[PDB]
Amino acid sequence: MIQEQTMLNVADNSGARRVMCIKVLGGSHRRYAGVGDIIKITIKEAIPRGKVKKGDVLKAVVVRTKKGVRRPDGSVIRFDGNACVLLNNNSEQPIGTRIFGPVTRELRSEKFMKIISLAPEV
Amino acid sequence: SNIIKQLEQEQMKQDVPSFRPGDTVEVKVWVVEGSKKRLQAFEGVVIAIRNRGLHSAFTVRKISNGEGVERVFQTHSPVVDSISVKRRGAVRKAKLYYLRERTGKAARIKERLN
Amino acid sequence: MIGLVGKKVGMTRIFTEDGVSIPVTVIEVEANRVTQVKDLANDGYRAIQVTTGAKKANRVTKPEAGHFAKAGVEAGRGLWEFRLAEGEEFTVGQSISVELFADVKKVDVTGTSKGKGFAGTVKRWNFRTQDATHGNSLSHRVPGSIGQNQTPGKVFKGKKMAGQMGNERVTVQSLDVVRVDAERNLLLVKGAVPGATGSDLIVKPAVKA
Amino acid sequence: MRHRKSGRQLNRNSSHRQAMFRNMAGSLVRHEIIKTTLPKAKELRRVVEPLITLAKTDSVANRRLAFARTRDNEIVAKLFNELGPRFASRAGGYTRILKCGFRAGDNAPMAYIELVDRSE
Amino acid sequence: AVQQNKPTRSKRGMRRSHDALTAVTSLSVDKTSGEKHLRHHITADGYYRGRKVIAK
Amino acid sequence: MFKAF
RNA sequence: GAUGUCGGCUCAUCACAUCCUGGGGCUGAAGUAGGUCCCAAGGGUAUGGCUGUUCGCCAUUUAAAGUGGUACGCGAGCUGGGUUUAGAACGUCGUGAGACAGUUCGGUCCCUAUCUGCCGUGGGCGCUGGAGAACUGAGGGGGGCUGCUCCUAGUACGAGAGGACCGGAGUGGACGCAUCACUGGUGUUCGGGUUGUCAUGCCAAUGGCACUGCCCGGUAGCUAAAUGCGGAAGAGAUAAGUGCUGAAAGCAUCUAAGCACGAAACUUGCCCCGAGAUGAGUUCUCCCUGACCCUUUAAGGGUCCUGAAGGAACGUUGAAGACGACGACGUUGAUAGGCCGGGUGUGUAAGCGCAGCGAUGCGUUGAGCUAACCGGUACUAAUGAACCGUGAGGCUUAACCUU
RNA sequence: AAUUCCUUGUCGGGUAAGUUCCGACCUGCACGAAUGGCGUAAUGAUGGCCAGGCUGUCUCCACCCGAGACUCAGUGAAAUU
RNA sequence: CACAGGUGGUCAGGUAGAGAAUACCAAGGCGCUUGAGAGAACUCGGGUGAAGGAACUAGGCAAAAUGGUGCCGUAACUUC
RNA sequence: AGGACCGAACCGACUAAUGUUGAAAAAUUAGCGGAUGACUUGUGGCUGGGGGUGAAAGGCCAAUCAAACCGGGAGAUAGCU
Ligand SMILES: [Mg+2]
Ligand SMILES: [Mg+2]
Ligand SMILES: [Mg+2]
Ligand SMILES: [Mg+2]
Ligand SMILES: [Mg+2]
Ligand SMILES: [Mg+2]
Ligand SMILES: [Mg+2]
Ligand SMILES: [Mg+2]
Ligand SMILES: [Mg+2]
Ligand SMILES: [Mg+2]
Ligand SMILES: [Mg+2]
Ligand SMILES: [Mg+2]
Ligand SMILES: [Mg+2]
Ligand SMILES: [Mg+2]
Ligand SMILES: [Mg+2]
Ligand SMILES: [Mg+2]
Ligand SMILES: [Mg+2]
Ligand SMILES: [Mg+2]
Ligand SMILES: [Mg+2]
Ligand SMILES: [Mg+2]
Ligand SMILES: [Mg+2]
Ligand SMILES: [Mg+2]
Ligand SMILES: [Mg+2]
Ligand SMILES: [Mg+2]
Ligand SMILES: [Mg+2]
Ligand SMILES: [Mg+2]
Ligand SMILES: [Mg+2]
Ligand SMILES: [Mg+2]
Ligand SMILES: [Mg+2]
Ligand SMILES: [Mg+2]
Ligand SMILES: [Mg+2]
Ligand SMILES: [Mg+2]
Ligand SMILES: [Mg+2]
Repeated sequence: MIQEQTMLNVADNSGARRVMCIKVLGGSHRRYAGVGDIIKITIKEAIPRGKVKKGDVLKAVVVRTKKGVRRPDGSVIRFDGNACVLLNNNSEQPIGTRIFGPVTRELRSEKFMKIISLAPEV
Repeated sequence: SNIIKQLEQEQMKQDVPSFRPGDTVEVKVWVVEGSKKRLQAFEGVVIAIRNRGLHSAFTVRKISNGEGVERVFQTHSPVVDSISVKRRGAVRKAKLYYLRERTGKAARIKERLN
Repeated sequence: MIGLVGKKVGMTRIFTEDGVSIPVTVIEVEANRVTQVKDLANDGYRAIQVTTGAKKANRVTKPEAGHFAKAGVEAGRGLWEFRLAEGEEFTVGQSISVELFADVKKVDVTGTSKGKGFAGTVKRWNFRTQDATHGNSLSHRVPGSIGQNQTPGKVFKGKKMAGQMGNERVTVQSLDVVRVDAERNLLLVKGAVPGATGSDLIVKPAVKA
Repeated sequence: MRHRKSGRQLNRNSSHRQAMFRNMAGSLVRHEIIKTTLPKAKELRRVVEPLITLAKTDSVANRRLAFARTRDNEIVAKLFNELGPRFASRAGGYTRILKCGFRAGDNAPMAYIELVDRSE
Repeated sequence: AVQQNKPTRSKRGMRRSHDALTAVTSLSVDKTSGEKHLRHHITADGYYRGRKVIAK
Repeated sequence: MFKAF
């Protein structure tokens, strides 16, 4: 469950360290963004000489959440923190060339094949 | 509730091994990637177990690639193929939620040498 | 189409080879005996009245006992009626089992919902609560305004207000029939249904189709 | 809501409620018949009767358990020495409640609660 | 918060129409003691269902 | 007592 | 001899001069996407930064973030930031007291609801013998939103770029209903750890108090963040509109006669209430088959005998409940408690022994304890009765059964 | 600016977005030198603004423990009319 | 008013504590002059909370949070 | 040493909630300020109404203050209701 003002870590090497969600896209009065949901974010902290800079407004896909993900059999997968992967604003493609930490299988879609291929785990 | 008991009983797994909280358990879970089926291992520390007959479940915690992960396995679900106890831990509590605040040396669990 | 009267045994989980978990409500549908048949010439509509279960004969009233004796049936928990279609026909004393739904994929389940008693507007109508701080005085979850001053000078009919919640007839539509087990008089339907465990339940084929 | 809940609050807090029944339980054991309000008598069954069952088998651990729930060695001795042996054959239902009208002071409904084997 | 007109004798009477008390339907008689008592209640001298449950 | 200046 | 302001909050309701969705006519309408006009009010019709602000600007969304009425809706519902009491200061005006839709800092928001209205829930009586059930449905209410992806099809169209109508499928947002099987919350009524102190003679072991002393977990129940379902198809009559045939008016003409099509509007379809529907309905069972007496001799009154079906009361109670009500049960009995077994939760009790100087560890031992849960069991309490309710049910006419 | 009407002046900083805030400019409607001017360490239940921590303030409320509300018995008001 | 108000001196036990704070107690004195049930909305006083963490609001109002001893260490600006 | 520091008694009254026919005609609860001083407090005394007193709010002078209270002029006057 990611809302506005939620702080998320960055699971890619795009240069951003943590970001602020400023809008949950995909509907009207939509308030929760789970794993695999595109969110509009603003970079709050970034490393120097990165490909993104503080204050940039982009969009990202949630890949890990504390609330976890529900499986068809009822099993739940949870993570110690919330993470997201920054995506190009126009083409919605990942900016970083690597993915950090485990990834969840709800991203098994045509547009997120890049993330899974680079995912260290599943 | 005799009817409910019988309905659940006929679909309970009989090969479930005996394990306790603090035990390092490796679980084989069926995973499908396209048409082909596959097995992947999720090894971690059992931090919580609920016994509810067919609805029994247990929580396994592990640190993968620097990120802590917790999986709540439905023990009787066909998705989980097998359960194996790699190590036996000695703890005084049924639930080990306090391990969420610890890592590295502080998260060590003493082995149970009965 | 005709339905049957069952009892809510409870809720249960059904596993499948593919690894999916199906939440199912277990409904016990014993033999439904036809106690009376309604005819157009005599009653003005076509329907069958059926009874299910059994009750102690000591507490059966004389007029109730006489009605069951007419159809040669043992007194049940109660009496329910089902409307008949054009081709349907039944006879007094006939027994209908859970196999009727063997060829049915979706069903309609109706029953009395759990009684919440006197409920406030927040619970009953999902009214938004007012500020818990910032000067609020004894108005944290009160309904608030209920009118528009002199022009109407009244409260309109149907205004949402606190009152009795639940304990009323409720119908849930298009519930999948996971399994029909005739040998034990059981009917497993995906999802939850109104009422607490052991409450009377009426199951009909899905009218919505 | 109060669905499938047990235990009367009796317009008291948990600490006061627990202490009151501890005293009342000892009174019923000390005096085999006592007079109290009907709702209080109904709750007293769920406290005194388990003590009698606990006294069915005599042991140091059981006596200490009885002491922790009564905090009066006189009652503990009474339960294990007399009440326990007397109710050795009864499968529950060690107490009986009889209604005795209403209290004059506040019109509260009153009822006697007594051990079933008070006959002498 | 307060009335704009004085309610009448009539309005007071109708409100009190539901205030009437109901007398006890009947008093049970002990099988042996023979005196009247409330049903499911002991008698004056401690009898109930024919047994002297209370000594006094 | 409210006021309307 | 008082009708309390702006804005916010909560809760709304109506209009249609329609913002989105729906149906159309023109288009300087190729397609996609627009422009303009007509019909349409069923549903839906952003979160934030700044500001007391409405407004407005800006950021990012959305199918769209409609315009208005309702005392510029709503303070006996909340707020009191702005204006508009008394304090104080700035600029400014005045010799001065003081003044300023100039600006600054601070500054008591009372009311237990009689009536109307509304949301719930009962009592009485009626419905023409009484009683127990199941119904018909006049009428009324609820519900009516919509995105994206895929196929059709890279087809129609277009030089290209670009890119469909019409029909299908899948999966979402918001909203609504139900429920706890699952994932979780709560769980001061279940276990365990621990600080200070007091007490049970003391050790050991326990209890009281300190917010449940502070904490860690947790049964049932309730519950959402949890997981099931819902909006519709179809039908009838239509709006704008498009037509067929066709005269008045030899032609033409959708219209005058006569036919056809046509939208989230309308009447139905789906869900709930519903015979106080006084127009009080229908169907099926159950119960009552005695004496007399009086005159104001009539739907008359009264005594005796009788007390049915059924109801109520009382008692044990409920996943029913403010109280009523409603459901279960009362010995020919599992209604509640206890009891027995089991399952849960907590996590190896106490006692004793063994190691250690000791704290402590180990064995007995996954032990002990275990609330509301599950399957059982008359051990306790649900009494033999009393009480209410009667004794064949008006007149008139019609059609039958008849003598 | 406790002073600026025009005015949310203009530029810069902070924010994804700042009528407030900070820095600067001077076009001071209508600052100004003991009815004191400009600075100032420390101090302030003082005014404005930002950040970390923190959380039911909020998204969006859920459950629980108590005192009322509700029922019974006793006593028994009030404004208003 | 048998009113949660106001009213100056003197006496000053135990354990923990720096303490006349605070907690539990001694001597001593009390349970506050309506009770009994129920366990609805709502109000009051509190406890807990998934994910987020000021998005609330005129304003972080209120809550939450920090909290003690030693020792290490501690910037600008300073009238030192 | 200190109108020094932290903090009870003690003296104050910044915030919130409750209460507002209140328990109370100004309080309660949780926080809050000072707490060796321009401190606080007991008993007694002095200042009297166009006067007192006032670290100055037109504050206070017996629940009354832009001129106290009591009695009198007095049946002031009222083109008003
Ligand atoms: Mg107030
Ligand atoms: Mg409040
Ligand atoms: Mg009003
Ligand atoms: Mg009118
Ligand atoms: Mg009480
Ligand atoms: Mg306590
Ligand atoms: Mg007037
Ligand atoms: Mg319609
Ligand atoms: Mg706005
Ligand atoms: Mg207005
Ligand atoms: Mg103000
Ligand atoms: Mg002034
Ligand atoms: Mg003015
Ligand atoms: Mg000891
Ligand atoms: Mg801010
Ligand atoms: Mg400036
Ligand atoms: Mg000046
Ligand atoms: Mg000061
Ligand atoms: Mg009373
Ligand atoms: Mg008193
Ligand atoms: Mg003290
Ligand atoms: Mg309560
Ligand atoms: Mg939380
Ligand atoms: Mg806001
Ligand atoms: Mg605060
Ligand atoms: Mg606090
Ligand atoms: Mg000092
Ligand atoms: Mg105070
Ligand atoms: Mg101090
Ligand atoms: Mg002044
Ligand atoms: Mg005074
Ligand atoms: Mg004169
Ligand atoms: Mg005069």
